[PDB]
Amino acid sequence: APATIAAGATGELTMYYWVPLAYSETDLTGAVLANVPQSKQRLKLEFAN
Amino acid sequence: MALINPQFPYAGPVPIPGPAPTETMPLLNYRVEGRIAGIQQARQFMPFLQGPHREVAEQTYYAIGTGIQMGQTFNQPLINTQEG
Repeated sequence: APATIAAGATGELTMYYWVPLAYSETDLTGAVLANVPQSKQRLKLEFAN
Repeated sequence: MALINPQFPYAGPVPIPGPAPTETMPLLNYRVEGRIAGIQQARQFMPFLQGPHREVAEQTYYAIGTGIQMGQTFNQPLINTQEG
């Protein structure tokens, strides 16, 4: 992210998130076995405006 | 041969709206008696002959006679008087 966007300038932001389901890569606590033919998962994402 | 999900299992089928049950049952279609109509002719004026044909032609013959056989006037040899 640019630390300062001047009058007239344009800045480009980049950001990564990890939304966890399991606890870690060696601990499967909280993981979801998604082999469901009739129901779907949902990931609601609400962004800045 | 599907594997049962133990975390998200499902049950058997529930009742749903149906397609008006008599409208999936047909009638049994009721045949009347029939007839191959008309009086059939016994024979047909066919466009091709119904018999065998021959691939090659063979020459045929008939015997003839010659005639009354006549005599002849031969030229006769000379006498063998130890010159011959």
